[PDB]
Parts: sequence; C-alpha cells; structure tokens
Amino acid sequence: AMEINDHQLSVAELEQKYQTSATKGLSASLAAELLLRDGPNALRPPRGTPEYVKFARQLAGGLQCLMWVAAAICLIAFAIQASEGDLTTDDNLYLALALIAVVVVTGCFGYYQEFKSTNIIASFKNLVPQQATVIRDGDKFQINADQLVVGDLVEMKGGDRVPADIRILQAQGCKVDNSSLTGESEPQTRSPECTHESPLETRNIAFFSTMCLEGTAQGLVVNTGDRTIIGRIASLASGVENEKTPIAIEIEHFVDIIAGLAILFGATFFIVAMCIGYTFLRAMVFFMAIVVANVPEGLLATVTVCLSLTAKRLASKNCVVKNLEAVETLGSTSVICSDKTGTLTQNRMTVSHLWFDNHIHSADTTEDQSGQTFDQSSETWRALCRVLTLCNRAAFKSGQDAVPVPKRIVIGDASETALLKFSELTLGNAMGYRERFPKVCEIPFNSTNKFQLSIHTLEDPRDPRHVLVMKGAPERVLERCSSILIKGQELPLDEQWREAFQTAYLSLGGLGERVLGFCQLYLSEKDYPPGYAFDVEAMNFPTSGLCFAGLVSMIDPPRATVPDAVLKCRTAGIRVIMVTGDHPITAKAIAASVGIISEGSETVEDIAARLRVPVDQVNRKDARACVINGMQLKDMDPSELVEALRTHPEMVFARTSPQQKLVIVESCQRLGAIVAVTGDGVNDSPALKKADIGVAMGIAGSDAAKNAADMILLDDNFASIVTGVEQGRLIFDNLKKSIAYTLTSNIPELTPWLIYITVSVPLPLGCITILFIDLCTDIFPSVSLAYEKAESDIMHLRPRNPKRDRLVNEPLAAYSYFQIGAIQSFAGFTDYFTAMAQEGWFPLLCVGLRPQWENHHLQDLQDSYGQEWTFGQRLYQQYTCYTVFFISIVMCQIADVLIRKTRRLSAFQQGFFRNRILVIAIVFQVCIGCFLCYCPGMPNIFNFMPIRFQWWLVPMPFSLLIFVYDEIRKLGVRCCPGSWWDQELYY
Amino acid sequence: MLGRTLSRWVWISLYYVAFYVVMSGIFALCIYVLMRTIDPYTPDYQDQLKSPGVTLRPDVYGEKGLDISYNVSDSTTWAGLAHTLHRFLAGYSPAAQEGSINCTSEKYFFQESFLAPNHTKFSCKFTADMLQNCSGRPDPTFGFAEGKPCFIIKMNRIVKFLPGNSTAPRVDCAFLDQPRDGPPLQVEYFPANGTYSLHYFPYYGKKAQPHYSNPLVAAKLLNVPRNRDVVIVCKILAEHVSFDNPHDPYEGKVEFKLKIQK
Ligand SMILES: CCCCCCCC/C=C\CCCCCCCC(=O)OC[C@H](COP(=O)(O)OCC[N+](C)(C)C)OC(=O)CCCCCCC/C=C/CCCCCCCC
Ligand SMILES: CCCCCCCC/C=C\CCCCCCCC(=O)OC[C@H](COP(=O)(O)OCC[N+](C)(C)C)OC(=O)CCCCCCC/C=C\CCCCCCCC
Ligand SMILES: CC(C)CCC[C@@H](C)[C@H]1CC[C@H]2[C@@H]3CC=C4C[C@@H](O)CC[C@]4(C)[C@H]3CC[C@]12C
Ligand SMILES: *[C@@H]1O[C@H](CO)[C@@H](O)[C@H](O)[C@H]1NC(C)=O
Ligand SMILES: *[C@@H]1O[C@H](CO)[C@@H](O)[C@H](O)[C@H]1NC(C)=O
Ligand SMILES: *[C@@H]1O[C@H](CO)[C@@H](O)[C@H](O)[C@H]1NC(C)=O
Ligand SMILES: *[C@@H]1O[C@H](CO)[C@@H](O)[C@H](O)[C@H]1NC(C)=O
Ligand SMILES: *[C@@H]1O[C@H](CO)[C@@H](O)[C@H](O)[C@H]1NC(C)=O
Ligand code: ALF
Ligand SMILES: [K+]
Ligand SMILES: [K+]
Ligand SMILES: [K+]
Ligand SMILES: [Mg+2]
Repeated sequence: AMEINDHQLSVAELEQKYQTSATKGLSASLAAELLLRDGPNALRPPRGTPEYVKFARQLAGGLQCLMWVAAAICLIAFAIQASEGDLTTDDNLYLALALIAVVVVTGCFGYYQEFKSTNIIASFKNLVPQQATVIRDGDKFQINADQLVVGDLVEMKGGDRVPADIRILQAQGCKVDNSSLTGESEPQTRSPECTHESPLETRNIAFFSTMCLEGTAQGLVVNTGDRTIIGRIASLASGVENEKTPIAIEIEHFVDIIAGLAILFGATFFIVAMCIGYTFLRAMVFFMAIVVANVPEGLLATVTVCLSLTAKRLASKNCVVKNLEAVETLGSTSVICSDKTGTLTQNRMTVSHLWFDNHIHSADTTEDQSGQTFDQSSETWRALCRVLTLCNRAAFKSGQDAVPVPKRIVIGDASETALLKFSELTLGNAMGYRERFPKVCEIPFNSTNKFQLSIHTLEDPRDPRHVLVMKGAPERVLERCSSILIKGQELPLDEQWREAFQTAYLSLGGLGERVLGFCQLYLSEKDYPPGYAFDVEAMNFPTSGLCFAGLVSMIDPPRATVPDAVLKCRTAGIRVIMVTGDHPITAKAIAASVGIISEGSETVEDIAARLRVPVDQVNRKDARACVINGMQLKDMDPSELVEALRTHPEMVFARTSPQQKLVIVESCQRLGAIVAVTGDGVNDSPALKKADIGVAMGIAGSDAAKNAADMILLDDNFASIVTGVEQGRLIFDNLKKSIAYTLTSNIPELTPWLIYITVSVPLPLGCITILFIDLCTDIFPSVSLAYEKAESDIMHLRPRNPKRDRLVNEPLAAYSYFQIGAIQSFAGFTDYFTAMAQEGWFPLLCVGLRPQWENHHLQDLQDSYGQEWTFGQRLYQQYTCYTVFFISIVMCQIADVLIRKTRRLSAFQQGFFRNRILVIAIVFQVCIGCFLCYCPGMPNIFNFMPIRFQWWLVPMPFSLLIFVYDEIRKLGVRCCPGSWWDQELYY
Repeated sequence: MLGRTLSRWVWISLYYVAFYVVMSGIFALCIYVLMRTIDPYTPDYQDQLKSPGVTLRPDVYGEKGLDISYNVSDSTTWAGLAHTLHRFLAGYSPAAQEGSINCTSEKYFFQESFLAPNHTKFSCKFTADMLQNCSGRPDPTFGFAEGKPCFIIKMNRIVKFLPGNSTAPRVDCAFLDQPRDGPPLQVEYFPANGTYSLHYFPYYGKKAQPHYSNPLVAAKLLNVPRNRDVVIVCKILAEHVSFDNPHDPYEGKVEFKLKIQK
C-alpha cells in the first residue's frame, strides 16, 4: 500500500525513481521483469466463501443444535430398545426422522433468508480498459492493459478509458471523467503542471478506469492493479467485514432465550426424574420430550415466510431487495448518510433562475414538469428567450418525439443541454425557432474571445436586420455592453444598474450555481445589407456596446419527491446527512433546498457573517448546521469527528473521498446507530458495503453501487425510502405478534409431560401430536398475523433503541408462557380428565396409574367401574386423550390468534374480519383438526382418534376466558398509561 | 435486584400467585361439575370396550407373549405355576363367595332394582369346586405333575355387556399351527363344554355388585407332545365376542406358547 506523491516530482526525479525515459519509456526486458514482480494491471477478485459452507452454518444454531441432540436421544433410545429385541417404539425412529427433516428444512429456509445471488466483485471489470498504447524502446505499439507496469510511458486519446494511474507528462486539450472517484461527471482538465498537494485534486494525474473524453495526453504509469485509487476502492468495497443485520441479532437473542428455557426445564426435570426413581434411558426420553415441547419447530420458517411477504409488498413498488433480512433494517434505521449527485438530484443541469426586469425568476426544475412555473408574459422575457434559444449549437437525437423533454438525449456541453431543454420546454420547437432564424456568422466559445457570438437574419422577411446575440460571463459581458433590456425597453447603464447586476450575480453564485450572461444587438440594414456576408475573422461587427438581456443560472436540481421524502424521514425521527464529493457551496445549496438543513438553521460562517464577527468567537452551540469539507475532515481526529456530530444535528460533508465516506459511516455506527447509505456511484460502494442497509438507485446507479447495495430503487423514486421505513417498522411489530402467538402453545405441549413424570397419570399428549401442532396448525395463523395493520402512527414514532427495544423481551415471553399458555394447559387438562372419566377412568384413579397403565403383562386392569381393560384398549384410550389435548390446544390457539392481532388496541375497535388471511387461517385450523380426527386409518397412522363433539365444546369456555382477559388487560393498559399495570403487563 | 427492584418483585409475584390461584379454582370447579354429572353406576361410553379381553392363569410372560415352560421331572419348575393358581383360586373359595348368592337361572340375570343390602344388586356364586378336576382338589399340582396342565381362562368383565344368549358363551382351545402329523389338541373343559353360564351376565359394575366374581373355565390339555414347542390359542365362541382385532391380541382370544419338558 503506497500513497501517490509522484505528481510533485519533476521529470528527472521520475526518471531516477522508475528508471524510465520521458520519451523512450521502459525497456522490454525490464517491463517483463516488472510484470513478473508486480503481477498484471488487473484487479484481484476475492474468492469469498462457498455456497455449501454457508449452508452448513445454517444447520447449526440454538434450536438446530437442540433438535440434533433430541434426534440423537431418540435414535439412541430406539437402538438400545431394539437391541433387547423390543420393536414397539418405531415411533422413536419416526420422531428422529421428522426432527432431522425439521432441522434440514429450517436450514434451507435460513440459507434462503441470507442468500445474495450477486457476484459483486465482477463489477470492476467493465470499467477496466482492454487495450493500452505504450512506448517501449521509443516505439508506440498497442498492447493489452493487463500488461502495464509502473514506469511505462503510456499514450492515451479521447474516448479510451485510462489504463492506470498515470503521471501525465504531455497534454493537448485532455479532459477526463472522474466520476468513479468523485461522483461528478463534470469534465476535468488534465495538464502537466501540478495544481494541488493532494494527488486526488491535481491536474497532472489521470486515474485507472476513468473515461478520457477528448484530446490526447501522454504519461508515465505510477500505479497498477490494486495499488491504484480504483483498486483501493474495489478492495474496500468487495472485501469488508461481514456485519450481522439487526433482525439477525434479534433472532439470535430470542433463540438464546428459548434455548435457555429449554435447557433449564430439561435439566431440572431430568434431575427430578433421577431422584424420583426413573432409569437413565427413561429420563433421557423425558429430556427429549421437554426439549421438543420447548423448541419452536416452525417459528424460524414462519419468520422467513413473513419476510418473503414483506419483500413482495415492497417489490410491488419497484423496491427490489437482495436478501430478505434487508426488508427490516430501514424500520430500525436512525441515521441516513446520503450521496448527493444522482441520489438526491437528477444529475442533469437545468435552468434554475433568471434575472431580468430587476427580478429573480425561479424556473421549474422537476423532471415531470409538475412544479410551479414562472411568469413568461414580459417583453424583456420574450427577447431573452429568443436570445438563449439562438445562442446554442446543441441538437437532440431525431426520433425522440415520444420521450419526454427532460429525459431526451442531447449532444453538447452541459450548459448547452440545459439551455436547449429549457428553450424546448418554454417554446414549441427550439430547432424550429433557430432554423427559421438562419445563421450567417458563428463564433464559438474562444479562450481569447472568452464568449460566444453569432449573427442571425431575422425571421420576418420585411425586416432584413441582423440580430447579434451573445452569451458569456456576467462581469465579462458587463464591460462589453452599454444598454440593457429593462421592463421591455433599451435603457442606458448607470451605477445603480451595475450595483443591481453585481448583487444578482453574487446571489446566484452563492447558491452554488454557474451563471451565464446574455445580451443582444440589432444590426440595421443600412450598414449591413441582406447580402452582407458576416465574416468571423473580419470582425466588422461592433462586437460591443450591446444591450444586456438577462442573467441565467443553472444547478443540478433535486428530484421532485426528495424534499417530501426527506421531511418525512426527519418526522420519523431519522437523522439525515449529506456526504458528497461535490463542492461545499453546491452541497450546501442542495441541502438547503432538499430539507437536510432546515429553514433558519445556520453555520458558524453564517452566524459570523450575520454578526460581522470572526469565526473563532462564534459559539458552536448556536450553529444548527455544519458544512465540513474533505480537507478539514482529513486532519480531524475521531474525537473531533464525534464532537462535531454531537454538536450539529444537520451535517453536510463535502469534497469527501470514498474512504472518508466509510469513516463517516463507521463513526455513526460506533455511536450505536443503525445506518443506511443511499448512493448510485462507484465511490459510494465502500460506504454501501459498510452500511447496515445500502440503497442504490436503479436507472442512474452504477454496477458497483448496485452490487454493493442490499436494496435497489428500480424506478429511481426516493420516496420509496419512506415506504421502506413504514414497512420495516410494521413488519417488526407484526413479527413480535406472530412470535408471541407461536410461543404461546409451547407450554400446553410441555405441561402434560411434567405432569406425566410427576403425578404418573397416563400420557396426555404425544411427541408426534406435538409436532403436528407445531408443523401444521401453528403455521398458517402465525404467518397470517404478518398482514395486520399498524395500530398507531408508526411513521411519527421515533426509531427503536437496539439495546432497549427487542423482538422478544421478558414481558412478551412471560405473558405468552405463564399466562396464556397456562390457561391453554388448564383447558387441555380439563378436556383430558373429562374424556377419561366419561370412559370410566375417574380423576383420582388416573393419579399414580402410569405404572399399571403401561404394563404389557397387565391385561385386566380395572377402571373406576370395575371394568377390566387390556393393554390395547388402554392404548386406544390414551390416543383419545392425545386427540382431546390436541383439539383443546387448537381451539385455544384460535382464541389466541384473535387476541394477538393487537397489542394496545381492542379487537372490537380494530375489527375481527379486517384481515381476511386471519379468518381463512382460522377456518383452515378447524378443518385440519377435523380431518386429522375423522379420516379413516388415523388411529393407526398418527394416533388420532375420532372424538365425540362434547370434547370439542369443552375448551371453548377457556378460549373465551383467554379472549376476555386479554381484552381487559388491553383496556387497562389504554385507560391508565402511567400505571404499574401498563408498566408490567404491557408487551 | 435482577432486572427490577425488590418491591416490584413482590408485586409481580403476588399478581402471578393471584392469577394461578384463580385458574386453579376454575379448574377445580370444572372437575367438580364433571364429577357431579358423572353417573355412579354406568360409564357414559364404552368406545374402547366393544369386545371383552381374555386372560389366562397362570400368566407367565416371555418375549412379548405368554410363555409357559416347565419340566415335569423337576418339581421346582412348576412350583411357581401351582402356587399362583392356588393364590388365584383362594379368591373363589366359598368363604370369599359368601357375599354372592346361588343361581340356577341359566339365562341372563337382568336386575332393574336394588334388592341386596345397602342398595346393591345380586351377584351369583362361582366357587372353586365348580372347576372340579382342575380346582386344586384333590390334586394340588393342577395336573402340571403329570403333563396335563390345567389352564384357567377368564373373560374381562364389561358393564351391561351381553355375550349373546342363543347359547352360553363357550371356550374352544386349539393349536395355532396344527402339525400335519400332529393330532388336534384335545382339552377337557370344566364346566361342561367350557361355557360361562348366562346368569353371570350382565355385570352391573363395582358399585352395583361389589362381590361379583367372574365365571371361570378350566381347560385341561391332554394332547401336548413332550419336548416340543407348541403354540395354543383359546377363543371365546360367543355371538357378541369378536377376535379379529390385529391391534389387540387379547380381545376375545388368548394365545400362549407352551413347552412341556421331560
Ligand atoms: C407452575 C405451577 C403449576 C401449579 C398447578 C396447580 C394445579 C392445581 C389444580 C388442581 C389441584 C387439585 C384440584 C382438584 C379439585 C377437585 C374438586 C373436587 O372436589 O372433585 C371431587 C373428586 C371426588 O370425586 P368422587 O370420587 O366423589 O367421584 C365419584 C362419582 N360420584 C361422586 C358420582 C360417585 O375429587 C377429585 O376429583 C380428586 C382428583 C382431582 C384431579 C387431580 C388433578 C391433578 C392434576 C393437575 C394438573 C392440572 C393442570 C395443571 C397445569 C398448570 C398449568 C401451568
Ligand atoms: C436445578 C435442579 C433442581 C433440583 C431440585 C429437586 C427437588 C425435587 C427432587 C426431589 C423431591 C422428590 C423426592 C422423590 C422421592 C422418591 C419417590 C420415589 O422413589 O417414587 C417411586 C416411583 C417408582 O415406583 P413405581 O410404582 O413407578 O414402579 C413401578 C415399576 N414397574 C413399572 C416396573 C412396575 O417413582 C416413579 O417412577 C414414578 C413417580 C412417582 C413419584 C413422584 C414423586 C415426585 C413428586 C413431586 C416432585 C415435585 C418436583 C417438582 C419440581 C418443579 C421444578 C420446576
Ligand atoms: C414459594 C414462594 C416462596 C415463591 C412462589 C413463587 C411462585 C408463585 C412462582 C409462580 C409463577 C412464577 C413467576 C412466573 C412469571 C414471572 C415473570 C418473570 O418475568 C419473572 C419471574 C416470575 C415472577 C416468576 C417468579 C416465580 C413465580 C411467581
Ligand atoms: C428335566 O429335569 C430332570 C431332573 O432334574 C433332568 O434329568 C432332565 O434332564 C430335565 N429335562 C431336560 C430336557 O433337560
Ligand atoms: C353394606 O352391606 C353389607 C352387607 O351387604 C353390610 O355388612 C354393611 O354393614 C353395609 N354397610 C352399610 C353402611 O350399611
Ligand atoms: C378327573 O378326575 C378323576 C378322578 O377320579 C379321574 O378319574 C380323571 O382321570 C380326571 N380327568 C382327567 C382328564 O384327568
Ligand atoms: C334371549 O334374550 C331375549 C331378550 O334379550 C329373550 O327374549 C329370549 O327369550 C332369550 N332366549 C332364550 C333362549 O332364553
Ligand atoms: C357339552 O356338554 C353336554 C352335556 O350336557 C354334551 O351333551 C355336549 O355334547 C357337550 N358339547 C361339547 C362341544 O363338548
Ligand atoms: F453521487 Al456522490 F458524492 F454525491 F458520489
Ligand atoms: K414446540
Ligand atoms: K450493506
Ligand atoms: K408451539
Ligand atoms: Mg452519485
């Protein structure tokens, strides 16, 4: 890693350093040795990680490892039991197979959740030139760009991408496109004389992979491959530390909670089983059961499904995402570091203001022309519009009649394109207006002239007068003019008029705009007949004493939605920062226009100017805004960077390099903030990789930005950030609702087992049926809770605190487990005892009955009526208990999904049927319960019995009690916000 | 002070105590109401008792089934079988049958009214001697000494169950797989035909008939080849007893592997 400092060295010092020749170049043998040494002049793409290796990590985790351990216990139990010759527990093997299948399906869902299909690294090859003209031994011959080594004397011409960082020695009107570095397509001159200390801003350093627009230039190669500026940017972008996403952090946290509870329950009751007299193998099977009941089998999959549905909703607005985890980050985001050129503006110079009639007119600059227009009914205005139409050489591409005017393609200078599009928008056909006013003399912009002049014959044949029209710098036309179109008349020049003109020029310059002057003279037919050839070199025109028409300024304007989007983002509690490579004055203008800087907020320099007090004495705390350029930021230490960030809430970083963008992003992140970065260029790519979520523009964006981003705005609509914020917050709230619903039924699956171990009642629920609850009847209702509306004004809420606010916190877990789950357990046990007693087994007889109940040698066990039962009949009764418990859980889960729709609002208030998916999921849950109960063969297939209907009706009071008590809890939370009730029982 | 202060711990604990107390009270009320509705004499349903199970004595279980093996010449091989048969018949001694009354109806013993002491129904007397030759007297070995063992087959009693009254339900024991050169298993039954008399049915329950004793059938096998492993299946030939349940092997029929050694 070397920094460029060769731009300051002279030709002799370069020759001594690189052992090259300023005209001959490198010798072929030395070039081959240096190629062998340094490698090629090509970027090295990181290998990355294999697909299958990442998949292997997915088959691990808390729940994954628990299920592996549970399947291990099941397989060990089955093997030991079979080794003794007993084969009755084929159910143990089926349980093992199903748990393995759950693990693998969960792993596939997890792999699909974090999967990006983009290669990313392959973007930095379409920028690399293929061919490079090099002077070795004094001969100019063509070679591939990969072969260049430092010290090679390279010649480049216009239209050809620069093949390496080159120390320019000879230049003839060379101009480059340094967009990959600064984000600006404005052409930059290249000349041998050094203009700046920093190697980035100097005029004698061309850069690898920058399109050389025009002219020819010669130079020595100072850097090749990854040692180039673009190589550094590519290394930072492709190779950056992988960062865990906020939703992934939350998922791992609540997995820790569930794993802790599962291990706790399992170990506690394994110890209990050992003390109260169970074999080690039996206590192991108990531990397996407790783990299976505690682990959510379908939860991680339903989380992925909810993320997929949110991604679908987002992409319906052309907001495509690249991994499903990105669908949430924006809702959690509290800082948006934003690029300026292309992101906040449409990257098209357009007319911004006009100065005539002693008035500053604002022209509409939006791309769809949906904005406010300026007054166009002034005689001076009409004369000025003709003049700006006439002083133009640019033309459109023919056949683009359908394509709107602002998006229409032009060839010319940026100023010319802006002026042509503005004239086409004001009039019908600038081509028509300029052709019907034929041109007889054409003086283009000249260095010595310093302006553009042209002579035109007036359209009306009755007036053979020739109109001179001119365009240039305000001050440079001021000395070349004597009258001025004021209010539609020719007025002589006075000191008041010069003061007004100077004030206008200074105002328009201070808005970060390039200002161009405009003026015209009418040539009488007396001195100039119609057949008077207006020669350029003769200069028979007076060329002076003209009449000033009016000043015009141009700026790259914001997109139409961006001010509203930024204001909404700020209302949602999000800090908005502009990090840009453009000049500070333009950056501050755009920040003021867009809304990053509020109206009334000022900088240290603004306060100093207002008070006419120096910068030092201006108190920093009073300056709401701060503009920091790259030079200041470069020497600023991290402590000072943090201090500035705290001190000023509205921040603009200007003239910054890509490394500085990354430094700013990581500084914001180190302050405990979730940072989004919005960019479209190659220089934005390191920041886009560092950010929690990176958003790239679709049309205007470059391939590096798109490959580094996590989300793309296909339509280039910046207001989609607001939609993403809304949907991220919404999916967070609905995710915790769905998680609470899923977690609730874990307790009704665990409690039968603890009671079985402890009280020795016949087994109320089976592991197979537990899996049926988790994999079939729990999936649809929980996913359907992803379609809930927002209850409150989420977009007015402030961002969650990532340390404090969590997906699954202790209130959520406690409510779900120890209140709702407890009620559902009580429902299940009421149904169990009812079914047992109606069949002759009174509740007192069931207590302690497990040893005799599960005895293959006891074929005449008596019930509470004296009836004698075989083992097969007792087993079928046990299966009836299984089904009765399963149906109790299903009905209580219907009530639970009805109460999980809201956390702070009433079901009567939000409406029961607003969500069609929820009611369909309820109907589905009942239908699958009925099918499992009443399909022929099920008693032998999955241990489901055809149960009597009163046993369906028994848990409905408990369903109703769940519903009523949850509604009363929410009522209390709403009525008394500052209360212990709201503090402890809200979740 | 883990998460919250001590006062708050007390408050959340008191709330959870109140919640669980109320839920336990609701559960106790549900079980109280359920036991109030439950009828003390007849079960509500008999969904799993459609056909009675059948068990045999002595019950010695081997490899997932009734495996009975003894060597005639060594007495200690069959001492356990004899002792358990005696222990089972001590409950059918006439001292224990005192609570039941004698019957000669030879037809279903329907009773609609409680004429026995403290609102109960009559049961019929089945004594040890009714087994005659397998009854433990006058031979205490039950024929296990002489290679003709005496096996007692019992039917699982079900309330209000009638096994069909075209004729008394009967026992028919045979080899499960008849050897081609083997003669069919001849068994002498006690009582005649090995039938359960119809006046023992119906059973009205432990509360209605606290002294009920199931009828017995003693099957004395006479055609068991020595030193050969034979499988014998005993079925109940009643109209409403079915033995075609592959999931439950003891429903209406009982099979046992027998090996008499020499
Ligand atoms: C985390 C901490 C959890 C703590 C959980 C505590 C659970 C507390 C729940 C219950 C405790 C005992 C409740 C018993 C109330 C019974 C009320 C009663 O007086 O009934 C009377 C019966 C007597 O009938 P009888 O013989 O006269 O009838 C013969 C029929 N005739 C009368 C017509 C002739 O007495 C009977 O039933 C006696 C048998 C009662 C049933 C045994 C229940 C044991 C199982 C409990 C598990 C319950 C679910 C726990 C889940 C917790 C969720 C987290
Ligand atoms: C973090 C670590 C915490 C550790 C704390 C530990 C505290 C609790 C530990 C011990 C206290 C209880 C002491 C138990 C005393 C021994 C009981 C016993 O030796 O009984 C014997 C019976 C076995 O005889 P059988 O008739 O089944 O054999 C039939 C054989 N065959 C099947 C072949 C025919 O045992 C059975 O197997 C069936 C079970 C019957 C007895 C159940 C006794 C358990 C009752 C209450 C315990 C409550 C603990 C609750 C903890 C809550 C945690 C949140
Ligand atoms: C036996 C005496 C000394 C203590 C009794 C504690 C009993 C009643 C149990 C039953 C339910 C339990 C509570 C269940 C739920 C919660 C909320 C959780 O976020 C903190 C623990 C806490 C509060 C548990 C503490 C212990 C607890 C209150
Ligand atoms: C049966 O017991 C007798 C006496 O103990 C013994 O001699 C004989 O070998 C036993 N039968 C067999 C088949 O071993
Ligand atoms: C119940 O009846 C038996 C005889 O059938 C008698 O010995 C006993 O005393 C009676 N019990 C009551 C409470 O009347
Ligand atoms: C039954 O006992 C009598 C008693 O005299 C005996 O003669 C007869 O052989 C016995 N029947 C069988 C089958 O052993
Ligand atoms: C069998 O029982 C029915 C009543 O269930 C009775 O009418 C009929 O007479 C009985 N048959 C004989 C042979 O007793
Ligand atoms: C049953 O015993 C009777 C004696 O009353 C006899 O007539 C009949 O043949 C016997 N039937 C069988 C199958 O043993
Ligand atoms: F588009 Al930029 F800095 F504003 F790269
Ligand atoms: K579970
Ligand atoms: K990123
Ligand atoms: K569950
Ligand atoms: Mg850009």
